[PDB]
Amino acid sequence: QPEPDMITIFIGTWNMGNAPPPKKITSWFLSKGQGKTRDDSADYIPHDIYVIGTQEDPLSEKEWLEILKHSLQEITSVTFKTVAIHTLWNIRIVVLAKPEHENRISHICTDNVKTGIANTLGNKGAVGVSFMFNGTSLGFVNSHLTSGSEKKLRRNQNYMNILRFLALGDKKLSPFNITHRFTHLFWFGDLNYRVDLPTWEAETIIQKIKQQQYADLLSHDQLLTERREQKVFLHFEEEEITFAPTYRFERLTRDKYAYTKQKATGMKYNLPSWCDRVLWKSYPLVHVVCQSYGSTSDIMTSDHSPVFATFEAGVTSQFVSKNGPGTVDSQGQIEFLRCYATLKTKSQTKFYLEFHSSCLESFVKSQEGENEEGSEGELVVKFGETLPKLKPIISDPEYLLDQHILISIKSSDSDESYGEGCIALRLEATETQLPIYTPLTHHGELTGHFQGEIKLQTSQ
Ligand SMILES: Fc1ccc(CNC[C@H]2CCCO2)cc1
Repeated sequence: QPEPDMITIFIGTWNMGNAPPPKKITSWFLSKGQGKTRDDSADYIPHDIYVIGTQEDPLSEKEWLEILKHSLQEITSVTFKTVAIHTLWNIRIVVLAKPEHENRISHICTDNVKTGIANTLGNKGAVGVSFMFNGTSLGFVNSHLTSGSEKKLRRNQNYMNILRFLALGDKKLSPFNITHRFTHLFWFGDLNYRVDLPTWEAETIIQKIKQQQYADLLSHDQLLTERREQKVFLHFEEEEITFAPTYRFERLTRDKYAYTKQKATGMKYNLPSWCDRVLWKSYPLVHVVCQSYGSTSDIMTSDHSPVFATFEAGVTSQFVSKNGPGTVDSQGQIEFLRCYATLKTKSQTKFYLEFHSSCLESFVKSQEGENEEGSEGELVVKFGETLPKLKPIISDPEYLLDQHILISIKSSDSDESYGEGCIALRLEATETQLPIYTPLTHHGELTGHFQGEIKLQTSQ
């Protein structure tokens, strides 16, 4: 029975509005409704992994697991195994996998982050799950961010707190936050970003939605504009939106958007918005393709509609050779040549690098670099040909060309990371000096760049 090199992953996000679901929710898991939908000829083909994020979920874990599992069994005639379930308040994540995957899945982690302070602490935040699927690390985050059209900057702050403080994946990757710990990271939820148009335009917006004319609405979507200005979700992807706004509906129909201010809304308007979103970030040159992104039309218990997204994702096998794991393979080496970091910092500490990768027995610390001043005010840290030669555990190019090197640049004075990035070993050539590049971030914001050349020796 061969190991897969690609799996499909279902991501769902649904703010249930504190109401029990209707008796049939299969359209969600089939990616049917509006937007980029799944072909009918695939309806009986199970996804490998289903990740369900809810917000304002009124059900017990047991109640929701029975609904989810019975839904999937009806669609696929497969009884899924529960990988993980984690709930913070009314925010929940469930991961289900085909039974054949049970022994491929290990290192299962869960965590949550509560956002805000005092007044603003007690219902918003995120839950997440991570695990290994054979040689591939997968992370999933369901967040319920701050509500309200005038609170986009709080949502952005909620995002940074979640990526800083959510503790998932390999704890040995100490300089790295969740935006660098996984081959594939999916971040979804009720992100609560709104269409920023004047209140007076509510009926105009409704008109546009009825005509399926979303362009002048998407151009005011706060998540798209904040991303374009690099204020949030830096280096994440989102599929183009081709479905109607998923909030705020009158319950029990989808014919009406309920936008006007009421005591129940704190006297706030809720113009039609794409609150409910799925984004992802995968390591460079790893296969990931969105094959659906849309909303259901027939699940109407909540003031939100469910949102689905599905993905092809590249995965790798748990590689064994006669040498590694348990030793190095001296037919392999990674040389970083003529490298330099460009940093936005004003500090004048010396810096060193750490190289982290599951192709190494343990992380590798460099010598300190040589600081120079850039012509436009920047710090340039030069490493020369001084960098340690990295000794991978396995030299076979079928393994090594699929790996990645995480890089942290750290202050000698504080040992704190000033920037994190990732280099793919999926090179055009071996035994050849080739350019490499990564942006560097810290707490998910841009702090600099790392560039230079690499020379990769494999056993071929
Ligand atoms: F749904 C799931 C999926 C995975 C698991 C954990 N399986 C661990 C692997 C390694 C050791 C033997 O199986 C439980 C439930």
